[PDB]
Amino acid sequence: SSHKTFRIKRFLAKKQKQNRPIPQWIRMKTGNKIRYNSKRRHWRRTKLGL
Amino acid sequence: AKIKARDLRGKKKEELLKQLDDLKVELSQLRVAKVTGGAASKLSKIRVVRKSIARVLTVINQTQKENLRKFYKGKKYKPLDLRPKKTRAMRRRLNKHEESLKTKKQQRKERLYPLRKYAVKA
Amino acid sequence: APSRNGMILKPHFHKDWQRRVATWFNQPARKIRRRKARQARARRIAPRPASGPLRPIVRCPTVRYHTKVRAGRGFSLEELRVAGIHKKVARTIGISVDPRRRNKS
Amino acid sequence: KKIRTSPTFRRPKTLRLRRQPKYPRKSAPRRNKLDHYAIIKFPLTTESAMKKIEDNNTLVFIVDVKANKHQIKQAVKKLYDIDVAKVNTLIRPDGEKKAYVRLAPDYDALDVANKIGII
Amino acid sequence: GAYKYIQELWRKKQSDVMRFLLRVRCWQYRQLSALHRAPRPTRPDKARRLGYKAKQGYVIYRIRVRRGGRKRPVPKGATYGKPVHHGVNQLKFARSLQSVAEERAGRHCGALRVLNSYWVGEDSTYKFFEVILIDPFHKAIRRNPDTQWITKPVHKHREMRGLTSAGRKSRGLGKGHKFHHTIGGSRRAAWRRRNTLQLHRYR
Amino acid sequence: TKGTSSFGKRRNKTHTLCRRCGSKAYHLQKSTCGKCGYPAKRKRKYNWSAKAKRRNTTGTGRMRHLKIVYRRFRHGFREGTTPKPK
RNA sequence: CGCGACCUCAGAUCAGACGUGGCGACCCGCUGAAUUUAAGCAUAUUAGUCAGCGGAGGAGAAGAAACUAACCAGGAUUCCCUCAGUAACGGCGAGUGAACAGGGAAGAGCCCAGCGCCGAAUCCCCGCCCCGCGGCGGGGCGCGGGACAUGUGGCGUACGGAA
Ligand SMILES: [Mg+2]
Ligand SMILES: [Mg+2]
Ligand SMILES: [Mg+2]
Ligand SMILES: [Mg+2]
Ligand SMILES: [Mg+2]
Ligand SMILES: [Mg+2]
Ligand SMILES: [Mg+2]
Ligand SMILES: [Mg+2]
Ligand SMILES: [Mg+2]
Ligand SMILES: [Mg+2]
Ligand SMILES: [Mg+2]
Ligand SMILES: [Mg+2]
Ligand SMILES: [Mg+2]
Ligand SMILES: [Mg+2]
Ligand SMILES: [Mg+2]
Ligand SMILES: [Zn+2]
Repeated sequence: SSHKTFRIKRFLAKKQKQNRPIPQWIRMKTGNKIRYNSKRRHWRRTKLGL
Repeated sequence: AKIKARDLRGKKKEELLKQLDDLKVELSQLRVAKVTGGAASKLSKIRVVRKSIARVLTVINQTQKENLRKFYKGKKYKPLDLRPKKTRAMRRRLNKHEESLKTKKQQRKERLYPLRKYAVKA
Repeated sequence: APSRNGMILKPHFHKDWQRRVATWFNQPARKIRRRKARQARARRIAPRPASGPLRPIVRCPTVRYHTKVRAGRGFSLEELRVAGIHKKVARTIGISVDPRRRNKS
Repeated sequence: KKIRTSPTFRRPKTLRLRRQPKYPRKSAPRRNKLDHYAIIKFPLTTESAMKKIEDNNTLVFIVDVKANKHQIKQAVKKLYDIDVAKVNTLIRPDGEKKAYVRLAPDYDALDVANKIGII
Repeated sequence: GAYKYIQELWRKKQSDVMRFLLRVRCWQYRQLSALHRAPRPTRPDKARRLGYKAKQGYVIYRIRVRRGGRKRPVPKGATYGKPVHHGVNQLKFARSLQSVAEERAGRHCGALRVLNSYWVGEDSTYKFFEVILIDPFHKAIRRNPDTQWITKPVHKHREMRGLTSAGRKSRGLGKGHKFHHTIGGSRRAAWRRRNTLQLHRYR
Repeated sequence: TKGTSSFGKRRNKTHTLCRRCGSKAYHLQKSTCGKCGYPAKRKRKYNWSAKAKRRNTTGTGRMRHLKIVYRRFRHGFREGTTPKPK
């Protein structure tokens, strides 16, 4: 909204850093059962009703 | 190459600060090498430098808190960091003497009429 | 709807009794715990009798029973005075003392 | 020989003492966990940041978010012994602070970038 | 001693001297706040019989509680349901006003511990009680073996759990053929033993 | 016009992120939470929502003090002792 | 035209301490309905129940008779069985509903005020010496302070007590 506060901008920065795919070196682990992220958030589907 | 703890137990405080400052310089140089890429031989030493900083600060904190409790050991009012912290009610218990304080009447009862040792059927 | 010659029953199951069912699966373990506490008490008082102090001769009230002889709460103070034992010495010896009991006989 | 001048009765200014404590509440003062090394994390090797350094006599640094412009100025002056014209800060949408440290024109920016390692 | 003379002097409340004293003290206590610390007991014989020992650490408060029953906290009329409960005016709060005074004193000072309380006066609109309060942490109580049961954490908020003499009378507990509730721990425990079904293993 | 044209003019917010429970419940007009009751000194909980209780009981978060309380209990609450060095 | 004592009430970032809140399965003090049943329903019932509020503990509460009984009398409290679905309550309708005694588990007794006798003989804090000082304790040295006669401590509490 270009008039953010520090708490809202810090929350959105953590959401940006969470919206990040799984690196390829995860899948070569031994006890891995994780295929994809299943939390890939898009800016149209989940709209963060803060 | 290793910065252990036994060799840091007996050092002077200003030399510990100088070694800490040298480790901070090396930590900043390894961060610059991480951003500029460098090599994996420089990427792997940042953990060793961070744990060495942790060991130096740990030994400094050990020595200063044992010096402070040696200073306040003997006084009646010691600081709250030096006071023992078990739990809330266990700090709010008695004095280990107040639990053993008996009245004069109860001491007279326990003195004049003690619990006797006995057996039957003989 | 009662039908064809039964008892005119009154079951007391109209409250929320299933929340307050007291199941008794604890009780053999409770017998084990009482046995262990009794053996620990008997090992604690090592020359003393394991049951406890001496209980007096006591006859039942309420003319239904009227002939049975029980164990009492304690020996009375007139009994201790005739027997010659002080009431604060009898408790140390192992004699049950209660100050409430009368002695009309 | 004393009369109430004003009809109101205000509470009289009584003497009150100061904190002269018998024991300190904490044994040691808290150490500075905002040191000059810990306040400056790393510089940027962005081509835009290097164009900024080569053109506008600045240095780009990534700083902890709890820092002042005076803290970044004295931090750069303490670490690399270089004087600072000004410190110009923003906060990225990643949580970190970005500091454009405009240097004094008597010292070069490309030379001190070669000293700190970036090129 | 003088305490028996003071005892029957506080008994003879209907005489002119004690009516004058109750009038003056009732005025003086009504013209103060709702809860205030008294520095010395107005009624020392009753304070001593309830447990006030004039030493360091035993504190007393004086407290005003409004007089009358309890009106049901509902809207205008509006007790929805069967006509048993629609009356809101003439219903009585089951716990005593002296225990309400102890309750408010302990609520204002949860750090102190309520011992007991007594009566110092009444108006048409207020009652006046004096509540004995004890320090858990003062050394004169803490080192005294007679009164160091108070310092134990079992006796926290007797004014709330109904363990004092004013709240104990409202519980309906006692020995004999006239109570028959609280014949276990309390009314709750009696109700629980009388309405739990004992389904055994072998039945 | 009570449907889509009424959803269209929804601009300003009523609840924001609280600062004791961190959920979007802090009402901007009443200055209260309604999930924990922030201007009240006590935590809002009720016994008609056992599910909302077990959303945040004590076994939910980090327990960063209570787990070392449990460990110091099973160790014996000893203080200032050191094991025998080599 | 004030000073010095007492009493009531203030101000302190005064020296030293306590409480706030959480969990809440068990416990205590309150408050407290309506579904349902009565083949309707209104007392009753659900029900001192759900919901609501406060309070702790490892258990809580109760507890050593202003008791039960009417007998050749028993003797704190708590819990199990039985009394007993009984006495009793109830549009005596639906339904509700104990207790004594008895058999067990456990068993533990006591302290105050008052009445009085002892020169306040009592208690709290600060300075110094000795002990370990990581649930700040013991002895002594202080016309060092304070609380306290508007009553602290010892004897002593209904089983009697004191000289
Ligand atoms: Mg959209
Ligand atoms: Mg037995
Ligand atoms: Mg009805
Ligand atoms: Mg009790
Ligand atoms: Mg009454
Ligand atoms: Mg609480
Ligand atoms: Mg019906
Ligand atoms: Mg029907
Ligand atoms: Mg409830
Ligand atoms: Mg208890
Ligand atoms: Mg009694
Ligand atoms: Mg009985
Ligand atoms: Mg009933
Ligand atoms: Mg006396
Ligand atoms: Mg005495
Ligand atoms: Zn909240």
